[PDB]
Amino acid sequence: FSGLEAAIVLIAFVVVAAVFSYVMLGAGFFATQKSQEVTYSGMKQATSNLILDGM
Amino acid sequence: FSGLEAAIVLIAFVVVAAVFSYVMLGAGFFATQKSQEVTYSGMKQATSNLILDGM
Repeated sequence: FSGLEAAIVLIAFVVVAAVFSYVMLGAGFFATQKSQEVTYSGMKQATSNLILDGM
Repeated sequence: FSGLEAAIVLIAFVVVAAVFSYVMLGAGFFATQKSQEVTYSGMKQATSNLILDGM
């Protein structure tokens, strides 16, 4: 049994990690960038209120 | 140790979040829509007053 083949796999473990890492970050930024949008809209929802002024 | 399994869980963390998010919103709208009803009834409680007029 040789670690030469272990290397072959170790790539695969690392690569799928990096890809998941890659996407999760992308998934994550979008998560964040979405989380920001709802917040901006959220404040804009309340503060965009319009009012009847006087009689 | 592989992040492949971490993904499996990451779904679960997200899903229960979305379901809680889903329900909390539903719980929340009802909270609001209830909070509105008591207000409408609240003003209607005071303003629905009836009066004896004159002798």
